[PDB]
Amino acid sequence: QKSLTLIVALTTSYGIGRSNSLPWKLKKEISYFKRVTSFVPTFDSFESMNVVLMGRKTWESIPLQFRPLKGRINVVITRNESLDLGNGIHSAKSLDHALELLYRTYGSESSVQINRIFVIGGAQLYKAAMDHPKLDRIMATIIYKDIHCDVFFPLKFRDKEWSSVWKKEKHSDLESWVGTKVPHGKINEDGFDYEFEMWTRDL
Ligand SMILES: NC(=O)C1=CN([C@@H]2O[C@H](COP(=O)(O)OP(=O)(O)OC[C@H]3O[C@@H](n4cnc5c(N)ncnc54)[C@H](OP(=O)(O)O)[C@@H]3O)[C@@H](O)[C@H]2O)C=CC1
Ligand SMILES: Nc1nc(N)c2nc(CN3c4ccccc4C=Cc4ccccc43)cnc2n1
Repeated sequence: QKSLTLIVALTTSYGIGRSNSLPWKLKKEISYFKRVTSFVPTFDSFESMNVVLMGRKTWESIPLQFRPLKGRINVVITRNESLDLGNGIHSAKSLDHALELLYRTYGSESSVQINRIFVIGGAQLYKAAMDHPKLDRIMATIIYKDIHCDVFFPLKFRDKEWSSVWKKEKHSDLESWVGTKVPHGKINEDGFDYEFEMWTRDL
């Protein structure tokens, strides 16, 4: 069971969504998201691919022109065996089942190898990922504007109460893990000030 990575864009009040949608239109954040979930270190095996895990509500909210996230192995978690109708859209009862589907489906008899696993969201899938003993990384984008949302991140990993578990890494570590250079400091895109951060937990 490889390490799990959580990627999220949230306000300072931990808000992450409004009405099954995003209360903001950031063009530079979305590019970060894609490169991060799509990047694979050269040294790893040649047929290495990434996986993005997502909840059901998060998958139905992505416009058909966008989903499924290309260049990545897509898995939808659902406590319901319903029709996904995909080009191979895997679905599992939980994080642990999803990981089991991957290892079984992708391995020796595969011409496709699993690289990094990303939990791309959904409040409910976040809490599950936060409770999992394998999550160890959190790629966070902080919107410095207390926008009005109605969906929030479960754990306040940036507050004091958790400061002994979650440690924010320097930007040099944030860039190396991503293999490329990324904007250091605030970024003001259309009256929004946000920045990238990477937090690591001890296992
Ligand atoms: N800003 C950001 O970074 C992100 C924001 N979002 C936002 O999140 C909101 C969607 O709401 P939310 O309901 O929280 O979305 P979720 O992605 O958490 O989806 C929840 C649904 O996913 C399945 N699911 C979730 N957790 C589990 C679990 N632990 N075990 C098994 N199955 C599970 C369910 O199946 P079932 O339906 O069958 O019960 C459940 O109804 C939207 O506003 C969306 O835009 C999403 C991703 C990123
Ligand atoms: N850093 C980071 N982390 C995330 N988890 C993340 N989630 C999203 C969510 N969004 C959604 C969500 C709800 C409604 C619309 C919509 C539109 C487009 C897309 C496209 C691809 C993936 C998500 C998504 C956006 N930006 C993110 N940034």
